[PDB]
Amino acid sequence: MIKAAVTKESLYRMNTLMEAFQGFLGLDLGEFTFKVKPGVFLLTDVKSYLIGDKYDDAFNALIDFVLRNDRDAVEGTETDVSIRLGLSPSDMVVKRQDKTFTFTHGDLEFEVHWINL
Repeated sequence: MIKAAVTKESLYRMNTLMEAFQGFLGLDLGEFTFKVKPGVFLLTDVKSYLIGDKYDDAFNALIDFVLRNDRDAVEGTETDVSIRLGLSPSDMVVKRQDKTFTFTHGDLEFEVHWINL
């Protein structure tokens, strides 16, 4: 049901990295949720969903996931993809890797992706 997408130490800075991936997993608008943290950014699809405490145990714990791990240094499944950087065509899609994996924190399970721009 829920599936997250993230970025670590993004070269682009947040700058609304929420709108970069913008639910590249299954969100149209407002359906997406994103937590901004230094060196670790979380974009989740928790529209009508919370773990229990309004972003607790993943949606700011996956932050920890990315924070103890690193891109490539993860047990994941990488795909070559491209994402639009929030803004207009001038802010053209960048070539990035989609590192597919699962973040299992105790209460929830969701297909999370490393969206390293």
